[PDB]
Amino acid sequence: SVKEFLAKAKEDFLKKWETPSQNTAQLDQFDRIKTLGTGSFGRVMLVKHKESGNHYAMKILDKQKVVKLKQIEHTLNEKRILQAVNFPFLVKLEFSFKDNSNLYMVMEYVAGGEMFSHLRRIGRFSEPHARFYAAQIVLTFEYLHSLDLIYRDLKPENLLIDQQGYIQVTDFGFAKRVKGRTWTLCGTPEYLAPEIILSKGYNKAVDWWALGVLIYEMAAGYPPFFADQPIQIYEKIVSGKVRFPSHFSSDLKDLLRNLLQVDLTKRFGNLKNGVNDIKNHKWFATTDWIAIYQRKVEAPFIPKFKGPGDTSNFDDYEEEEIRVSINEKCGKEFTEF
Amino acid sequence: INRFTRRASVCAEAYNPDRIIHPKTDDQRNRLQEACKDILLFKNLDPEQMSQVLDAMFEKLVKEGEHVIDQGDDGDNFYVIDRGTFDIYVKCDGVGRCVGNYDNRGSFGELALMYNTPKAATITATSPGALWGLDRVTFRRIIVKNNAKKRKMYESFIESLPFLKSLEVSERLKVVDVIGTKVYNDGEQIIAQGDLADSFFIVESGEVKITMKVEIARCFRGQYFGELALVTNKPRAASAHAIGTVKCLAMDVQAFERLLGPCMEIMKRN
Repeated sequence: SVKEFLAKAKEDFLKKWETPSQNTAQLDQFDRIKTLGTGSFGRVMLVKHKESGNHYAMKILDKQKVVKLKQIEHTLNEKRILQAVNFPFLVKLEFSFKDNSNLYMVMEYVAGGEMFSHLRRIGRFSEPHARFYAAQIVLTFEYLHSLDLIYRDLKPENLLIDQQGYIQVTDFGFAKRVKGRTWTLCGTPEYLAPEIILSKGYNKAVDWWALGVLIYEMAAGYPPFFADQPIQIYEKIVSGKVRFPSHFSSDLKDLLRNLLQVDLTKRFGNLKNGVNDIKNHKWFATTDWIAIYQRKVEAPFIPKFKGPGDTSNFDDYEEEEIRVSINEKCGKEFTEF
Repeated sequence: INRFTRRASVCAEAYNPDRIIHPKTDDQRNRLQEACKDILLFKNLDPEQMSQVLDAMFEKLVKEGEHVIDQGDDGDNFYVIDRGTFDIYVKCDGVGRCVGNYDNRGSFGELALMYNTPKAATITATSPGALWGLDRVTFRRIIVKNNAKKRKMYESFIESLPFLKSLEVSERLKVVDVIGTKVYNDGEQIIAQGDLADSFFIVESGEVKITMKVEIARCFRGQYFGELALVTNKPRAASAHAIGTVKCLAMDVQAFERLLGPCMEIMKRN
């Protein structure tokens, strides 16, 4: 029933992929409210739908910066991929449009805040707590990969908690459709797999690596590779030597040496039985994979939701204007957006 | 805590792989190689990648007093000292410090070879000197375009194998990812009769003499040997020896079966 589920899913995907969606709204249709997060490549903004009152998280990219940073293709990847995929644990795209100065992507607003905030505020998650989330990632990666989509930026900052306490994945800037091997060095320094660091070429094995880092950091409260200087972090990653905290259960440690495997002939996810090596693994023995998919399990944690546009669960940022120049920039470069 | 500081995403420039040389003396080349061999991004490079990387490194001359790099600039270059003395300087809150110095050797900026990285220090020539530099995008193209060349297609070596002719494209790329390399000197014994059938081999360059008792097979570029390790675990029937200097690809069959299952199950297919 899983083998067929993906078949229907690959069908639905290929249809939206080839015949895509465009200019489904405009800026003057929403009211800006607060900045919800900013980063290396773009900022997200709470917005309210002027006519229906609905709330949304709107990603804003600046066409000039994207062109300077040599990341045009990544932007087109994100919008194309977002318009075509569909899964319980992916934040859905609702509208996209551009103007003279910016691209815009209006997502579902997930009000529970970043897993990063919550995990740093608590220190660490109990193994069952962490297991609950890890499962959603295992399922989400299975879905993406069967469409030949890799994600490439798994980390607590990119995982949002909804009101049911489940996860939504949010920043697709690095996601790409890869049949063979791809070559861009990108991700988050702590979460980079060896073969990305050394430019060997890669495809889906790097997401599973990343999951090992993620699982480790949820249950321990800090990632497995850390240091003063980035280079030393990479030296540790390429080494692959990992120390486990003493409270890691032996079952957990076993999963993590199999995920955090520098050797591709041994990394879980990349072998004969693919993802089943992980799903059948004993740390996950207590997981009802259909129940997780169907959202029928009690979350170990539910955020406090005070009201439709409430931003309690998000940090506060210096609010910049959304400026739109009377001159159109980089029109040719983004005609496809 | 600054346990609450997010970890920013990072990203080098796009390059889809689907030529100038900077002259330098023999001794400059050895010393330049020397200073690079422990640095992560150079450590594991095959000899020819390395050679391409040294080739690319350009001469930068400095006059006493000149700023080689300035704090917060120069985010894309890596530098090795050939020659001269240098002061290192960091400005803080605050305050401008001399935090150390270089005496005719030293390197800096290797992180810039991965993605843009504003230099953490100003560095000033305190004598007349010379360095070797390396741009990130130059570095990347050399490496990526070289791995692309080794990988599709030396996928081409693999697909010519009768035992493996029925692999799918993606299964074949899994073997491309992990297949190892081995180099042998004239008359080295690659395989001994009687030994474990651990792995099979493809000749990349040079020539291999297969013998038994004397001569059975001669192996040269594109040919495989030891390939029965894929279908039976029984001990080596023959013996392989390197004629002159020989380079082979080499694949552990047990690694092969972790990735793909038994080779025979592949041969069965229709």
